[PDB]
Amino acid sequence: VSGSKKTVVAFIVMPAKNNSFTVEALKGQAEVRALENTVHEVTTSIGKRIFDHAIRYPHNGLTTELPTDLGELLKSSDKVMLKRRILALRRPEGQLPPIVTHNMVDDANDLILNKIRQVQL
Amino acid sequence: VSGSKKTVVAFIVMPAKNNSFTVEALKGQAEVRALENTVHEVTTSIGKRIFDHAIRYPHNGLTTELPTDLGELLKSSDKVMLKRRILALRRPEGQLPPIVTHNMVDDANDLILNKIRQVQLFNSPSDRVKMIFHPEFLNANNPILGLDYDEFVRGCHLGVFPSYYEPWGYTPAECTVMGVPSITTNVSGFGSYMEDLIETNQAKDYGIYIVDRRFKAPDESVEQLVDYMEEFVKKTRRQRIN
Amino acid sequence: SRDLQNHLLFETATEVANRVGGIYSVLKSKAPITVAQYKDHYHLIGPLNKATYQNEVDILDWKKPEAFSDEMRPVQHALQTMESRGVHFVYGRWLIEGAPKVILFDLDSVRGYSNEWKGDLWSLVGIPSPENDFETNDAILLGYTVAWFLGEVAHLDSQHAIVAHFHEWLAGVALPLCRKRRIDVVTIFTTHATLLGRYLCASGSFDFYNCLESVDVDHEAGRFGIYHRYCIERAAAHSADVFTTVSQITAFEAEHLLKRKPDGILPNGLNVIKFQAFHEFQNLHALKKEKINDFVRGHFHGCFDFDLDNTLYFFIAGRYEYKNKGADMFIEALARLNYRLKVSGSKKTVVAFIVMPAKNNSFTVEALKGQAEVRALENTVHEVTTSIGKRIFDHAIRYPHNGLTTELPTDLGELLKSSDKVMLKRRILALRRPEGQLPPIVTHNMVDDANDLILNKIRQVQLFNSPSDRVKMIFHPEFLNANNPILGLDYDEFVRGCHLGVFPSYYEPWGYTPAECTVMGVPSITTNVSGFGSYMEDLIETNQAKDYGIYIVDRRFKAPDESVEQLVDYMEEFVKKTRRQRINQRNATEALSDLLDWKRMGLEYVKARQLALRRGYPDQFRELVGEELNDSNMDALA
Ligand SMILES: O=P(O)(O)OC[C@H]1O[C@H](O)[C@H](O)[C@@H](O)[C@@H]1O
Repeated sequence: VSGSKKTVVAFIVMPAKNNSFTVEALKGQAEVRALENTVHEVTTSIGKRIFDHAIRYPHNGLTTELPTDLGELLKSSDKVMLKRRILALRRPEGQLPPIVTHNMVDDANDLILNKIRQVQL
Repeated sequence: VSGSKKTVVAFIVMPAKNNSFTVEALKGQAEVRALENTVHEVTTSIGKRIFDHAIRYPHNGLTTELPTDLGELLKSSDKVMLKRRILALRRPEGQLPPIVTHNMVDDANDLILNKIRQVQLFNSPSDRVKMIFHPEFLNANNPILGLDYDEFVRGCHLGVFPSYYEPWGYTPAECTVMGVPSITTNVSGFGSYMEDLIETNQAKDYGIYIVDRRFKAPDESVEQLVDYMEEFVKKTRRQRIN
Repeated sequence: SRDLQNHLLFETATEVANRVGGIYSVLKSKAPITVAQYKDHYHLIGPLNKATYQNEVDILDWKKPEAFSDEMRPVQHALQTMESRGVHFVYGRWLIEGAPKVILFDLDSVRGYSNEWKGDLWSLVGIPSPENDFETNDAILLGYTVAWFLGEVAHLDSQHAIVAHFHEWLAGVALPLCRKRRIDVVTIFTTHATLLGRYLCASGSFDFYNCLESVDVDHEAGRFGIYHRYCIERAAAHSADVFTTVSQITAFEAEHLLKRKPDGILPNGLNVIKFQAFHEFQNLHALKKEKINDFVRGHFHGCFDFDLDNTLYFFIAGRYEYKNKGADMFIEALARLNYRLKVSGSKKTVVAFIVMPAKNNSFTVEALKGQAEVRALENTVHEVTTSIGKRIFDHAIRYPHNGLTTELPTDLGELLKSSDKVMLKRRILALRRPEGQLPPIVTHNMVDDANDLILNKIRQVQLFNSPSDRVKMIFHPEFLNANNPILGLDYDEFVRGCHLGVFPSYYEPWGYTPAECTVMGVPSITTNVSGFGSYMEDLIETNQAKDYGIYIVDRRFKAPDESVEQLVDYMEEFVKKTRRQRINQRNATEALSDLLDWKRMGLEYVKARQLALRRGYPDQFRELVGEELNDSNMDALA
């Protein structure tokens, strides 16, 4: 209502009977860990090109001190793996981030989970 | 003359009387090193930005899956220290990269420097051959070239040792044991010893070049050496590897 | 008068626009080698996939007078004649290396003429055609159109001898039409399998290679609901001027089942792209193999008692076809290998991978948890070493003052604190696993675990990854892909990382798998009933072959149990090799890659295209050569 732009993530941390984490939980942290690693590869490549322009100025045609055009730093090869990482992060149409991180032994009967569904968060 | 794209940085490693490295030489490294460190810092930031964009797509109005404009990634805070490091590398108008790396004692009457001065390989841009005289022995805790001698050799492409007096010639030999081609002469022990094992036709192909300093005049020899260097320089990478 | 020195070429196939099966890859990868000899003479014909045709085809306007050269004008006017009647058709370039000109015919713009053609076909060659079989329906439409087009081109062009090549029964209908209509082109038909072949081997109870010589084809085709289709494949083989399969073993199968001995073999090439430096693929191997080590460390957490410098990776891969791709022999042979390795007291370990897609519910909790528990150990070791580095540095820098007697530290204690020890122990404790539990034999939750062939076989021979086993098993029922959270390698990457491919096929007209494996410089086991083994047998003395990393199992003249034993013999011959031996062997197998390139396999397509010319016009041929050369083979011809 107040059109706020802030966001509250609320954690409930109360031991309840479970069969450990879910696949979605683990799978998600891994797909992000992979985006991370790919980005870090791409940026050291980017660095090598920035360093070249820098060390070479103002010589072989280089008119400006720094690169001025992303295509000079991000090559086709790099664009492709980033795009694949992103695609791996995408979730099935209309699926939402779960309200629970674990597989619950008796989930239909849990008090927390029942309360949350009633209020529809 | 042949309009060659190739460049040749030639090193000369022969201990002479000196007072350690020129201040310019040590500064040059520290300056380039400091650029490197700045570039890492900048690419770390770029990374956080690529990542944010990628984790967020297609939300918050990110139309494309990747950034497309350099401005999204490279901020002006980054542009500014990068430019400060780039200015520091600047060398005063007309001044050229040295032909030596140490402060010599009796620089004037040095035989090497004088011959280089005579031929005028002063490291100017149009010179397709550059020249670096390093009047000390290679060792891995040199501030400038932290390499042991053997490491340096594996690094290079061609060893050139046109000896007139060389009973054995351990130098083109350690070079050869490490897979680097070598130019030697027929008045050197190694060169003769090798003249025996392969007929000079095939010796070129095994990366052992032998200059004729016996049945040719001094100038036919220099001309042969140069012949060799050019035949080499004409090589493709795939052929150097072979 | 026509020219045998300068001719057209029309390669027709159902997969020209679109990827369906192996054929797409073959035609694609072969494009370069062909345009480099035909340019705009060469053409590819096929049906249109309206739902995808734009991702593949740059759509050229075929009307403007520069689209075709002068001698290739007939084709343009023959294209006109098709637009007269209403025959809609995309023309353009295939967005692929070699960019060949591709004629694509829309099927829908003829669907009406269905009945007349079904009928005309029934009376010429006798081929029935139910309405519900949508494949043959499409296949008839196509064959009739392509026979039309090829007719007009023989009308107009009067300088070039026309040669048309058809691939697989689906695109073969045109072939009878060209013999009845007596049209002036020379036909080639390449079959990449046989219908009755794939079908007689489906159950897997039939003794194929011994009883096909005595099969009643019409009877079997009928038993399978296949009669109409079989007739097309048969008509194509008999109508074609030249008739070819993709391998010796399929030639056998084809002569007794399609009732015509094939004029030649046309093995499938690859587009082998070499690295600047020969030894590069060797570096790739050790990088890729590192990613595998990471998967393995994770997988065997809390149960990791062998040494990765001393373990080898075997793998099988392909469609989940338990019996035809030899998944049974493979598992069986591994259980036998496990015994032979325990008994000889070797300290080597083999980790065997099965990569065959099966219905599943993605990765298990156990698989993902382990990669992460290991990954957490990794991160913590990284924090500790940074600390250690601070303390070593503080030593070096201040020696020999403040009572530092030694150049370096001597007590591990003064480098490794106790906050450090607590951390590392905690991560180790996470890595423990329930007492009794072994590393699993599968990375996924399977839909129907209890009834799964591959898994049941593993449980039968009891390979359960117990510490004492020297052969470990890992079923990964999914295509490898670099965004898997677990084995983050694309397929080709995984291969380079492995040591040995094992593909004991029973029915495999080509087997792209071991061929592709060979091109990455990886040794592989194959069989003599596999089209790639059968092609390799003939190029290399079988004892010299093992030295090039190509082991060939006999599935034809040995007893079943003898085949398994031979398989174990090879596997075990390989495990015995030393690292220097394995390296040298890969270099050798890498060297063989040239013999699998199109630059060498395309010289068989040539030998084919020129048996169709020595047969079409023997008069113009003997003259335009020098003398008369035997013409019963593509072989005897040169
Ligand atoms: O994986 P292996 O067969 O034991 O081979 C291990 C070897 O692989 C490649 O050749 C690497 O370049 C070598 O440095 C490594 O020693």
